[PDB]
Amino acid sequence: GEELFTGVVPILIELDGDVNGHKVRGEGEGDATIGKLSLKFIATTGKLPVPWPTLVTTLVQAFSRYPDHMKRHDFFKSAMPEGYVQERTIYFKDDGTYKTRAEVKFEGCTLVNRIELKGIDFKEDGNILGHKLEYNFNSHKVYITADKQNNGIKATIRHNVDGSVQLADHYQQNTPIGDGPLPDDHYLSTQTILSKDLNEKRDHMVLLEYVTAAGI
Amino acid sequence: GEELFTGVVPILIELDGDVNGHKFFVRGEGEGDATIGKLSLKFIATTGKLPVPWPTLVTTLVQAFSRYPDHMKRHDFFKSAMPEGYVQERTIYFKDDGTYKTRAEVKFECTLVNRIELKGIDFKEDGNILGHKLEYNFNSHKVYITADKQNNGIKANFTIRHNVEDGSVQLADHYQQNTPIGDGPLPDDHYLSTQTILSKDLNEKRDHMVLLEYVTAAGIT
Repeated sequence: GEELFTGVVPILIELDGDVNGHKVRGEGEGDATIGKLSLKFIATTGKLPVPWPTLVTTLVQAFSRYPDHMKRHDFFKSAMPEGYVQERTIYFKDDGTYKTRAEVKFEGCTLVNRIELKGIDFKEDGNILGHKLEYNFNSHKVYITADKQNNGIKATIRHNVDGSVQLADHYQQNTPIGDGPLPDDHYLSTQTILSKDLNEKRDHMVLLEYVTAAGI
Repeated sequence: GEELFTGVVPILIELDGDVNGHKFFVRGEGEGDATIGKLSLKFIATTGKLPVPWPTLVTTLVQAFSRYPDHMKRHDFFKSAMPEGYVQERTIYFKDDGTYKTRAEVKFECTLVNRIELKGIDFKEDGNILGHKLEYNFNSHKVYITADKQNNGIKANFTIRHNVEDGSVQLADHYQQNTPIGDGPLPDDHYLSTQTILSKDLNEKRDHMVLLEYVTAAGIT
């Protein structure tokens, strides 16, 4: 299923999120060849209650560069084009929690991951509901390990805040939807940049990401 | 069936044409944005030098890619039979010359394919068409559409103006008919406004035609 990831692929991302009773559409393209994502996300509903950094990780691991020596270690591509389910529970230290279910599939000459998010237990005038996070991101390593039992995968994000840091504990689970592949323990190193179209009246985020794999 | 036309769509076009016993094959590739009514296409005459100029073949060569504005969504025949598609038949009377008769099938294979035979009869040698006296250009037109309760589809009638190198104009009467292939949708009378530009890749040695097209709908106030 890596065949599908030779060259450029169109991307659809739709998130249905509910944070403390407060109820994003993204388009662009991804190059598994370069681990390069270019995406613009659109809130639609109104002024988002959470900052733009919290939602990103919740915003396509299959587009990551697994080097040629690491080919047989690509869970994400192997369930193609039938796809995966990605569930995460995300504990923000000293704050609330996201609980996320995602489906990552081809529904095209074009990919899609359609996602529900339910955020509960966030404190008002906390760092999250108060939008005290900077419009930026740090680099991270993605420690991946196999799950013979669930036939899939499992896997602390630093959000820059007034100079403090909010950590966000990520517990992730990935299950194939067809009958696909598992690889040994490995790590994904990331970079993401936030930007904005100053022509855009609505609340938005332009995203550029670079992710390559390493570890054995 | 509009789901399929959100964003960019790949296009395949194949023509099998016979004009006064002259057999030729044209293959076209590119993409279309129903969002912008935007077609970009390169056509290739696999067989040789085309017998007929390249401007006669453009209409015969995807009206589902026309932008119908938001008030006009329920007036989109072409979108509604997709992915199973339509048949597009035309008889084209070139005033003071010969006639094309064209049958086409427009479907998804998610690339949008229309496979077409053309048969031209009674064109006069050293007429404007067989003599290649047409300029390599196009005009803007209105595409007048009307429903067909009986044939469960569409008709359309229009006189395409082809510029002649001698300053004259060749008119070409288009009688068109569209029928669904599945069990799809119909709209009231409305009109499609068009623009097309011809260009060439100066690197390909075969003769060919690069196309950019802009088509939007209007008519219901």
